[PDB]
Amino acid sequence: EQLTTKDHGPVFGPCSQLPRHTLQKAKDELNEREETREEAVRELQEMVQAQAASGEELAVAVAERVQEKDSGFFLRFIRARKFNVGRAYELLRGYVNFRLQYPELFDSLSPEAVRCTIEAGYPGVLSSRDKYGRVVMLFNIENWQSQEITFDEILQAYCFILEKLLENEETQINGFCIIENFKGFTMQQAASLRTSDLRKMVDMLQDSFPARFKAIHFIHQPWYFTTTYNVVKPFLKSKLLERVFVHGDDLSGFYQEIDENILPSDFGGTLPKYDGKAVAEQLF
Repeated sequence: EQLTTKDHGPVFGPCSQLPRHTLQKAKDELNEREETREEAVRELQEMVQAQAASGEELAVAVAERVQEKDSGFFLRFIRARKFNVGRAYELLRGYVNFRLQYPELFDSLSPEAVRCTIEAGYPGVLSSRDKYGRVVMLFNIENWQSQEITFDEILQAYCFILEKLLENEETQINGFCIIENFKGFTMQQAASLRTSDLRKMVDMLQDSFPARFKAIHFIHQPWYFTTTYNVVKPFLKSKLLERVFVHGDDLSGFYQEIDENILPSDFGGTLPKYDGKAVAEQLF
């Protein structure tokens, strides 16, 4: 403990120094400041082609994609799998396979139409970090219409946001956190959700991206939220299922994990209404 919300660096912009005992926090997940990082990428890079040498359909496609990638990129998968070369490659397999499982998020991906979804605040990105230093994700279901914005467009925006925020080294070491504001979650929206869309989102959150989702928060959800929850519930692994938190209207243990002071007005915070325009501009 003994850490404030301002004891951390910035989001969005790629980092510079690794201080604030986050490098020590990194060391607390099997990291060493020394010769580890350098060769680990090399050991992975060597592994990527070595397993592709067997002529396996996926392993080749894996080596096909990352053939033109930088050293920092491969280190993401190392910091994601607590510095384990084997585990890191398995994540990379699930990484590539995710694009193969779902091409509707990476095919005709025009960056011009994506920003329009981000500026709509879907999903939202808190410009500040939590008391643990994680990128707090935002999503307000109130007044959301599926006919205007597809569930897939959200994930497309979700991916791009994840693709770029993981440049920041402190994000890789601290992780992420999503806030789901289900105040305006009507039964009309409940039924209009496709089960395949939920699998699509869960397949993202699990074993695909080098991110450390450390908490999921649901607020102001109705009495019938458990209906949708129990359908997703089988999709979740034990690791993530235990990281999902439902509060309702009793936020007695909510404003400890996520400080109110850094929260928008949309999420019971002191800050003004979430602005998707300004956040999207910092991206591009």
